[PDB]
Amino acid sequence: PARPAHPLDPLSTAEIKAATNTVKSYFAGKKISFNTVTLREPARKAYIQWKEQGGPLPPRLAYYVILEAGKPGVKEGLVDLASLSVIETRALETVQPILTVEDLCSTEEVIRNDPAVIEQCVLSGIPANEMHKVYCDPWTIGYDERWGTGKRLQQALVYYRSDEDDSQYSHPLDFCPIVDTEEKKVIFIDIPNRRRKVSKHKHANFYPKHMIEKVGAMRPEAPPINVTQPEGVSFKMTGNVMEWSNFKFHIGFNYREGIVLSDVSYNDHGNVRPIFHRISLSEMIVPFGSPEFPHQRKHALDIGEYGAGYMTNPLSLGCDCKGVIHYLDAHFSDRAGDPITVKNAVCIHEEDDGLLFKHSDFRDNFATSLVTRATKLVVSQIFTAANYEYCLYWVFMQDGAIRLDIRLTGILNTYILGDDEEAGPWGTRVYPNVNAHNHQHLFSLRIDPRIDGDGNSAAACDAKSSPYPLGSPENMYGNAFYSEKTTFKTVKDSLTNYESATGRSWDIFNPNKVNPYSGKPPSYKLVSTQCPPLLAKEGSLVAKRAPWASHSVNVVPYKDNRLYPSGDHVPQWSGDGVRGMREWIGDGSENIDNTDILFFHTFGITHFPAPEDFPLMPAEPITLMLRPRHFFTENPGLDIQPSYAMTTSEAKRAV
Amino acid sequence: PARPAHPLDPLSTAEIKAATNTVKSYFAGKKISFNTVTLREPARKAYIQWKEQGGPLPPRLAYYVILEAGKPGVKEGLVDLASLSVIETRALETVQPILTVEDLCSTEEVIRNDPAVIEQCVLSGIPANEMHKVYCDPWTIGYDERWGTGKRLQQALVYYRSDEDDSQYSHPLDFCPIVDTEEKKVIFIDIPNRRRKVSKHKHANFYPKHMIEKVGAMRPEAPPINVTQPEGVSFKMTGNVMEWSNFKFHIGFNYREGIVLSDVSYNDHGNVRPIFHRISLSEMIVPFGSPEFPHQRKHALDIGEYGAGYMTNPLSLGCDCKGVIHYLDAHFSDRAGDPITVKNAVCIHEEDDGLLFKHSDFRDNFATSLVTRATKLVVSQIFTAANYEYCLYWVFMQDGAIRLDIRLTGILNTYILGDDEEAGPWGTRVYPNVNAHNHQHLFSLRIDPRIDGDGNSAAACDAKSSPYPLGSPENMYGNAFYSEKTTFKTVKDSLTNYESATGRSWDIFNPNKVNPYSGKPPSYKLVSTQCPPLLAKEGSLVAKRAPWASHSVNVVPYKDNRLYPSGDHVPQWSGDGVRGMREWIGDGSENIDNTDILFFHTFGITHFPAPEDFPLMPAEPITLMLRPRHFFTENPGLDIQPSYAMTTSEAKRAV
Ligand SMILES: [Cu+2]
Ligand SMILES: [Cu+2]
Repeated sequence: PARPAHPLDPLSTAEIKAATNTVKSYFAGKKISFNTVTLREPARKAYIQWKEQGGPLPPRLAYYVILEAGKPGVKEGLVDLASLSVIETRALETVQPILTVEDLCSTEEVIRNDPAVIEQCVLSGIPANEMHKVYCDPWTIGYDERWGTGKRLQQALVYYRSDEDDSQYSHPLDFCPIVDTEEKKVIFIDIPNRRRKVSKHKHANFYPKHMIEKVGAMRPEAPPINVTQPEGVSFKMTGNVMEWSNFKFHIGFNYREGIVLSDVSYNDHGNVRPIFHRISLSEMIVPFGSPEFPHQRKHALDIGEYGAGYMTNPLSLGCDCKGVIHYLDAHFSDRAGDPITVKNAVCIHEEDDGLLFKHSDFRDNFATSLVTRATKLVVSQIFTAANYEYCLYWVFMQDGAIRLDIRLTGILNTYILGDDEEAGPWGTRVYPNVNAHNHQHLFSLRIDPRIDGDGNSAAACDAKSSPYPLGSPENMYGNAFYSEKTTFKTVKDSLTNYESATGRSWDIFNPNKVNPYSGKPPSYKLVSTQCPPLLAKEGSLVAKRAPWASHSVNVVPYKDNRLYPSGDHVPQWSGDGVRGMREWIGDGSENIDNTDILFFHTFGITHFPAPEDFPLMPAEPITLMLRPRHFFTENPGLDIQPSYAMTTSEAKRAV
Repeated sequence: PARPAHPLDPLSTAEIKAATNTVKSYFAGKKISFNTVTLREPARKAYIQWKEQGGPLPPRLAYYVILEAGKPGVKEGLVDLASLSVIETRALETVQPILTVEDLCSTEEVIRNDPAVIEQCVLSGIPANEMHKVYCDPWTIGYDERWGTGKRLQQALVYYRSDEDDSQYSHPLDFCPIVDTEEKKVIFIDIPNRRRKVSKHKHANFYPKHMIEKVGAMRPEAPPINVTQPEGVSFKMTGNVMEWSNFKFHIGFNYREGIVLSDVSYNDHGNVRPIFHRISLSEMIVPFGSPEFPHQRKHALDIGEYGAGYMTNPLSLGCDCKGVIHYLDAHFSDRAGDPITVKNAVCIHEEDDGLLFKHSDFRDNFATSLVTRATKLVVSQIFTAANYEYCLYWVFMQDGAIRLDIRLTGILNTYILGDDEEAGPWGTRVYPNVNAHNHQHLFSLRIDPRIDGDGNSAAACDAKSSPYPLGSPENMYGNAFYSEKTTFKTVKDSLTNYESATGRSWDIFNPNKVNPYSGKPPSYKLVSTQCPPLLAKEGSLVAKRAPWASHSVNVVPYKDNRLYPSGDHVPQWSGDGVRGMREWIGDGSENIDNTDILFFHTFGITHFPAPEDFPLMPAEPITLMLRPRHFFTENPGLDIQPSYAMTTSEAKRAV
């Protein structure tokens, strides 16, 4: 296959086909299916040597995961695309892989045709001949101690639609079928002691026709707000390489993490300085808070169990991206080994972002004034996880900061509620017979830094009052306060949480350099306040399967392929064993001071449903920022043309 | 004077003149000057009775504060505009009032002509004949135990400009002159033991001409991003009354708080429901963290000591407000009693605000999809406090939420640093010989609620794991968690801080009503995470003068005229005495459950300067939100026309 323009470019449709042909040949005579075919990124050192030391172009490699009929677990390996050959291979019989759309799409039909399920629907008030009205969201079983990884399983959250255009979530059923993904059959059904028959209320719908019927009618179409860029955009893309306002980086994408930003640098007036080698979301977990069976199985690790790439929405229609947009397509492999494409998976564009800075002199009644507007570069994707939608926006700003904005929307996860049943403290009755369980949305931001070069460290920064008392010579009026910086020496030191008591922030810096003015090392500071503590207790399935979620920050030594904190194959893992973040942390004694490190940050929200979130939920914002502190010697955006500028002398001159 | 169209409208230029003529006559033969002439808002009950019970139009009243030559303190009172007469008056001899632009503008010239100051400049390396190059930011003295309120004082932070177009902040001097505001003379100069002569480095400038000289040249003008509304805006204003996306409220404005939003309601499909009777910023404090003399005097309470109204920038030029804007002018009185106008003090406009909500069905590859874009209504002002600029944005959203966004910009407060001097832990060397001291920016949001009517309460909501252990029948898998709501019964109960350990939020609700679905009282939830603890210690000048800053939340009984938490006349108050928030809290035993309450919220940031903030600082964001929870029975924006919408049946039909 033809080599890509960039070593970090995702596998092309041709490379994917070449890789699968190679694997099929290697396993000739075997009945195999493809689960994953993706780029195996080049080693960090090899990439940097190629990029800055005239080193050789790294080998183009493809990582694959396959299933073989009648064989337990999976088989994984690497294909050297240049020589069209398998160079690495191994069987993992006790693990289960990410669930693809194809793996999930057949589950609904299997439960509809299962006698045991049909009987439960009849028992629930739905005639056996109306099974076409029964729907279900196919979920990873998460983890069920009754089967471990012995069988590839899915659990089905069952719903009912009186009409195909209904939003089924107002009508969940009370039972949960367990499906054998391979054999495509229901092997068990969890049935509650308390039986709740299907709700007889109207469905809570949200399309215009439904609303016109529910409320008087729709609001009149509002006056349009048009945004146009007659002279084009200021950003320039060369393949997947982006160049904008001094920032330069590679926009990658894969089936799991979705958008992956690499080789991020900033051109500081000719001095191209590295910032991050790689940044992305490496994992997620949405732990629900109802202790009742079988709701403990609701703690989906969406990224590792379904894939932010696989679940991504084509942004073309919908009008998700307003303005002059630039799109990127994503390419994956289907079960048969054929390339599949999701068009407009990533949208890129620039928008006005308010004021960058401003200052006026009161001396001449603000006649002396300088105002510069801000513009931001947005790289976005939106993926759907059954009922929820996650809108991800990677934002680059003209002050050199990088921000990650997430907007949660879609529909609340719902379970049935008896007329007399109290949604108790575990959930909210958002509609008659509808219980929306409490849950958290936690994400694992993975940062591979290269702050102004190689050799980095991390630290926690806490604001604190001077220890000297009020009235002492050292703090006479008791107003003294400073920033206590605690640099992490070993992995154990980094396991820290956000603390409101100190307005804690974290620094990722280069101890080998110093700011000529402040005398502090150049750094990028993580300013993140939406850092919920993990509510599930220690030893819980949730805490064990997402060891990274226990702390807001985890810093470990860099190692190639240390990407996914909950392990490479997440579905059905019990959480027992040294893998993922648990393995990287080890005994916690490894050095992370002035070396190659990986910074994993846990952030998110805790959601206690309210009627306002139903039947469709208004977007809920989540944001974190990485800003330069002591990185530059002065405001880096001062050479940007001001929107307005009047000097004191120019003001006098205007008589 | 002619009566206003609305009882809450600010005083017109005519009412102001009528009020001052009345006061001048009352004090005939006395040499008085006007400090404040503003609207004395009608009693809460009277206003509500007028608005909803056909009650009489409240009396149009004007509150005034005057100074009399040779008399200590001030005189304040009320003028009944209808009868053009003083109906209330009293002398406050031991207090000092807010500092007006006129009070402040003469200070610079007095220090330039003071022999003692001139000598200090010469001693500092500046020739006596170059005093026109010496500048100073006139500050309230804050509080100096050497004079108390016995004399009206100002302190001058001295700077030097080699050229009038320079930004003086790179060149502060080491001494601090104390000025008698009335006598217009320097009565003392604080001189440090360590002498630092003026910096000989170039000034750190930021205008284009300066940048062209500092760096190669300016960046090319970037491609324009145009925003237009060909069919107009969707909001409708009738005087100061705003109507937008079901929201209805009065946009007021005064010399102190700046923007004041009143009588806020939401039209819930014909049912006009009250939300807030009044919301605004009632006070601020920017406490600096250097314990060294005389830096303890740097803890300006900008709102109460200068006025967010008095300091507001005309938004006309500058291009601060992009798009189709609607402006409001502000009117105050000058020292002579004549109305003064600041045009375009408040700008109003609507903007796109991303997605309001979205959901697609994976079953037909997202063909079934509904997308609705969000639009926000922004009411903004920008005021200048000497070196800093505060950009305030009150934002109304289509999900019924109200947000307050603040962007800090302008220039860092700076003090001189010796070549050999360590900015120590109290500040940062952001430029040669420049020390930018640590400081916090704290604000007091004042909320007078009327959540779905009269009779309100407040509570803290903390996320917590179930108390039952992992493995118990009640929490078998240890994932259970709930929201612990603690309703405040007495004032003392409300004194609470944000807690990251529980992701604490606060509810302002109506215990007299219940949501038909959830069974919870209707409420608006305060979601605020930028809540720094007050770093100054108990008993410090800072803590004593801003008793409200000690807690993130303070809830006290409503009383007419309980507006300013640090007292009505803030300058030079020692912090000793029962006034403001200290008086309202009392012994903390008063009831605040199901009654008329006032909710004061302290939020802001802690600032540790870095070179990136100099010589001009990039905007730093601060935000808090008030969102409806259990207020509505479903997403209130569902009747808004979707940007895109395709039904499952419509998707099938498209073959
Ligand atoms: Cu949620
Ligand atoms: Cu600041």
